[PDB]
Amino acid sequence: MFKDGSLIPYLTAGDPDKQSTLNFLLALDEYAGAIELGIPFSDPIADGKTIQESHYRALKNGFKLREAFWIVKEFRRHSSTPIVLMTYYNPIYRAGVRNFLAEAKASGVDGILVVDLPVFHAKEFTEIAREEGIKTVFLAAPNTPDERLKVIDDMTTGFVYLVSLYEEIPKTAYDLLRRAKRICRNKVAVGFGVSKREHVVSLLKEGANGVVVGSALVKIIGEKGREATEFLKKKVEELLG
Amino acid sequence: MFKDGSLIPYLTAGDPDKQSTLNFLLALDEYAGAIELGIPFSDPIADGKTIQESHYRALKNGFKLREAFWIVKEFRRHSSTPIVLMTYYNPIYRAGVRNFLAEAKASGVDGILVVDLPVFHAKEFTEIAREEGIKTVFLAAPNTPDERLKVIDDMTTGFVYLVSLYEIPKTAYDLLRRAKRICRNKVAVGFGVSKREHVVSLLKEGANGVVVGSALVKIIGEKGREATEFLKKKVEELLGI
Amino acid sequence: MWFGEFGGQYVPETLIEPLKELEKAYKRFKDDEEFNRQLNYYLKTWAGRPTPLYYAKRLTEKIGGAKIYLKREDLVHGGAHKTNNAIGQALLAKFMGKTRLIAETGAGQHGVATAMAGALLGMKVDIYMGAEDVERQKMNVFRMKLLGANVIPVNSGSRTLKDAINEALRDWVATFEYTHYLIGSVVGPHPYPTIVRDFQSVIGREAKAQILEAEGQLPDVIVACVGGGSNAMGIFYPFVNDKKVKLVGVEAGGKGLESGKHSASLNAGQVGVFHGMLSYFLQDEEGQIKPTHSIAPGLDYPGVGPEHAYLKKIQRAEYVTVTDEEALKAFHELSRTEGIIPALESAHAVAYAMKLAKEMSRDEIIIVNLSGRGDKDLDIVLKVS
Amino acid sequence: MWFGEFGGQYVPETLIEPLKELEKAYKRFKDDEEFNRQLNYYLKTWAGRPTPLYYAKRLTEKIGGAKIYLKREDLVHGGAHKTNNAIGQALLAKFMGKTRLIAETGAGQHGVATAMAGALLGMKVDIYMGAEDVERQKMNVFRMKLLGANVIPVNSGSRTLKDAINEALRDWVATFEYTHYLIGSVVGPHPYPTIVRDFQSVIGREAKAQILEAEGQLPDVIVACVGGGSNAMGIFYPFVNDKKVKLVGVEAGGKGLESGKHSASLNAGQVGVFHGMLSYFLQDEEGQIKPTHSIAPGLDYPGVGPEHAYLKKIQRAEYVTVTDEEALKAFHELSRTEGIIPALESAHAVAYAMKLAKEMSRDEIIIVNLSGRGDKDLDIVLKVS
Ligand SMILES: *Cc1c(COP(=O)(O)O)cnc(C)c1O
Ligand SMILES: *Cc1c(COP(=O)(O)O)cnc(C)c1O
Repeated sequence: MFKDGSLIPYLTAGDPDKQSTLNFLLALDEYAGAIELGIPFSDPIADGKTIQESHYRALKNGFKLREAFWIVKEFRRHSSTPIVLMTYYNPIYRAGVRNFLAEAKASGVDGILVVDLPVFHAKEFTEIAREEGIKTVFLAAPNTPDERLKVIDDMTTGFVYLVSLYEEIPKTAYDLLRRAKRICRNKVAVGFGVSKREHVVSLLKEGANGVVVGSALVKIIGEKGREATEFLKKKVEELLG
Repeated sequence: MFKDGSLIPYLTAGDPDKQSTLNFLLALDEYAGAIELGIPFSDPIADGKTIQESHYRALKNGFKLREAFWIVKEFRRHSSTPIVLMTYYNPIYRAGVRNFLAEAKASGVDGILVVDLPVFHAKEFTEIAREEGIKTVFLAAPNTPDERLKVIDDMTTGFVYLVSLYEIPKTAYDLLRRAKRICRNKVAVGFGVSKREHVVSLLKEGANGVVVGSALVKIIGEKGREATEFLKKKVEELLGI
Repeated sequence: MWFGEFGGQYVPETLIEPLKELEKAYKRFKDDEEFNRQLNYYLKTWAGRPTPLYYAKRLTEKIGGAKIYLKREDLVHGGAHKTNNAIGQALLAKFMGKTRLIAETGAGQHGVATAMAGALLGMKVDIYMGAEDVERQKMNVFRMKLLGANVIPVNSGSRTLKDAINEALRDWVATFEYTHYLIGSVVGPHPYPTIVRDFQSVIGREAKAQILEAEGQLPDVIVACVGGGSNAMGIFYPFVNDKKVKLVGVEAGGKGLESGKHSASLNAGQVGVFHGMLSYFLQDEEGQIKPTHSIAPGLDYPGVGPEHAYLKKIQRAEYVTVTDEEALKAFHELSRTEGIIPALESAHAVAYAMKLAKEMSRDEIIIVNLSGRGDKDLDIVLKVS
Repeated sequence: MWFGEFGGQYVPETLIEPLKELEKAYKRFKDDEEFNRQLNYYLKTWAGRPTPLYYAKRLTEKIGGAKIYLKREDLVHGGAHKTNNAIGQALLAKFMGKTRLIAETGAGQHGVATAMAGALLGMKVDIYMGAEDVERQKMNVFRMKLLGANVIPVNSGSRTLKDAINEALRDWVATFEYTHYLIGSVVGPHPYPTIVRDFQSVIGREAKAQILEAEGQLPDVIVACVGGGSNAMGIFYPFVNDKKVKLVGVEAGGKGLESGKHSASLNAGQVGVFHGMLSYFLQDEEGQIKPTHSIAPGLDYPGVGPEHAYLKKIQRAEYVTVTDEEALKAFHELSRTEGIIPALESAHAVAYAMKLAKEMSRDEIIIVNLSGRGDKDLDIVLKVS
């Protein structure tokens, strides 16, 4: 749901505050082909230390679900860049699948990824998602069998999100990408923990439709807080070359 | 083996040192009709706190069995007052019944009391004691049946030693009453005399002898080497002179 | 993966393969004759099973109510029912051909249990523990090290249990090929909630046979404390189809339900999806996990097993709560009256069973699950009291 | 009252009546059907008997010698065989119509065991303890208080065990009418040495039946640690007439027999008469008691039961020693290898059995008496190691 060769940034909504997130989005917009926005959760599961910490920060500063939608809606006043909402199932469950998907669509959200909702358990979700005009994003890992890979692809209407088991990109991660391109009909975005230009280049070269950059960025947002804007651009710039 | 109405002092040999014991003996000699000398043991059994502590003192200052015999022998150079040795069985067992009794006799000891040697187990002892010229002293308590009391008397060649279960207890007087009414031997009482009235009342009730140990060793514990004078003052109080 | 509407397998795709494989293994060994033969072998000669069913003659008469029996799980090797599950999963892991066991721990109880089983079966044991807890648990850490396991302190985040859990998960995703992740209670994604329950059903089975032998009939009530709910599920299960038998779970009321200082997930939480399961959790106004409290460590959990949520729903089991003060009283009472020092977790069940017994007739029967000994809680108690 | 030339009733006349009466009571109840019925009842439902006989498969193979079995007394309620004797004497005291139990304690183990039994049978429990030890045993004192007993600190003399013993004796002489004096080991004047042994014979009986069931034959050797000698006597006794069976007692070698820092009474003491019995004691050149040492508290005693002196004499049993270092090694080894943390006292038997096993054939059988769990010794160990 994004142009090939696109760089996809990831940010945790409300880190350090709802305003700052909107600022970071606007500042990076020009370099991104799509943006992933994460909704803070109290209990992320094996989400990775850097990102895991951003969740705590966001919630410590009193983040609230509506503030997420606000950021997306406000961002929509300036850009149309695809926005993929990333959240755990609890918030959407607690609010009603259709109700959540509806509010999301209305806020200007294009796609959604429910982190802790198994493929074989998302039948009804993908169904209401379609009816609400929201594209689905499911992820796959190196330990994902070619069997499930197909099923994941068959339910994805946005793009398959490939992630690695754990800054040289693991041999195991490239193998996932290889199989993915060789099996999926959807576009494939990779989140292998890119930190230097060579990664982006090598990954695109290997068939990655998109390359996600989250840790590298949220790490800076954690060190610079409200004053991260400039450093984020500098880093993004480095990655696009 | 002592004149009726006699006051019998008790001291722990070697408390605080072998010399001091000889001194205390000589100083009290004139008021005593007989003297009980105790041989320090590492494990006295229900011997009573005041006396129990004297044992520890004596041993802490490095007391040694021969030093006991030395005190007796040295005392014999001045007095002939009957000396009754009081010890636990281990020392005499460790040395040989006959061997111990022999050395005791030779040191000028008149009688002996083996604190932890049951009457029904002292057959051979009383036998060798006779052959070695040592008088036997056995004790009886309030809980001692009239049956054993007789047996105790039948084996005593020195005098039956009456002791209380713990104002002299009513229970203690009852022991004395029965004792006089049953024993052929003289009876000495160790009921924890501490004031003149006790001595008087006890003699009055038929006590051939009244033992005074705690009252004295308590002073020896508070005055150490300088106890001599205070001991006499206390003995004098008890004799009413 | 379900108990009514509850349960599930809500986890990232990275955890699906390991889980799916665990499901397969459990299926082929769940009833393998050889597997159970060994499981019973260790449970018997090493763990000490069966545990006796004791009649608190003196305590029941002091109350003048119903008769009170205690399932003495405090006597199993280790001092807690947790050992049942440890041996089970460790053996299963061995049959699966794994060579390493990993788990995380807060108080250290699960840590030790895992360490012991690993030692018994000769497996490498790595235990994750927040640096915070490592400092607080001097003696438990030492115990784990004595047993041959190596405790890995985690300093990321709050340096507590939550941070240790994530470290464990990350570890498993990368090493699941030869490493098994030992969950300590009937919680988490499928197939754990049910596997753990199965390895604890022995408690109920033994207790059933035992009470029949002593009273010639089934009990009127069965009371057990509920943290995650594994000891409660273990003794409840075998009696689930015996309609006469009333089941009661006791959650930590802490300092009073009306003070936010508790862990009564079933008696005050809303359904939600956390730790890979759809169950009851003490949630925030915004669907975020709330802080919990309880004098008994093992009861200090914001969630609860899916199977208990299901039993509560269909009203097959009744769940209540007891305060720190009440549990603490039962702690002293059981000690002075029956000469048995219970774990603070267990003291909660003892406490409720005591007041419940008072409202019943002298011919009725109550069986309380004494999940563990209280040696571990002397400091806690010695401090407050 | 004699075991060969050893034993006896060497005490002041003031203790004779209480002793004589205890002899009578023990005679009428020793075999009273009702008495034993209750004794077995508590032993089973409260204490947890029987204890399993565990095969240390991994440890025996690591050594490549004989097979090693462990009598798990570490699993009885309380964590030590001491509980067997506590229940026995307390029950006997109750049948005698007594209402109060008194005892003295150093480490606190006997104190706690007594306190638990008293609580179980509803008796007043007063425990004498040197003020020195009271300070050193924070947690055990608290345990005793939790169990309803009141610990009486003695400050006379060295404020240690010896001073507490005398306080207990004095107490008994005055209150023996309604108070029973609970001795903790096969020592002291008659009838204690033998009464205590009788209450511990269960260990051997169970083990015999158990080893027959597992191996179809009696063991080649039985190894147990010896302090006073009650757990050793308890497991030895039933095998005394089975000539095939070798009996081995392990005393505390402390820092080496050649350093005076030990407690090997049988392996280095002279016969004598102390604490009311004629047995072996670590004596002075002048027949005075010498100071003893051992890393394991329960093994730190200058004397030993008369019955062991007798067995040594007639050469029916062989007694050896193990150093603090060796026992300490076994402590760690058993923990890492079999997942069982033993008490330091027990670790001595484990240690010797280990080296003894190496010199035997793979088809031979050794049974080691694991007298207690090592939870109590974590501090001791954690410190040195
Ligand atoms: C940990 C613990 C518990 C609570 O956990 P459940 O899973 O609810 O059983 C209860 N009792 C003891 C003794 C424990 O150690
Ligand atoms: C006290 C104790 C001992 C030693 O005493 P015995 O009377 O010789 O048995 C041995 N093992 C344990 C575990 C103890 O607690």
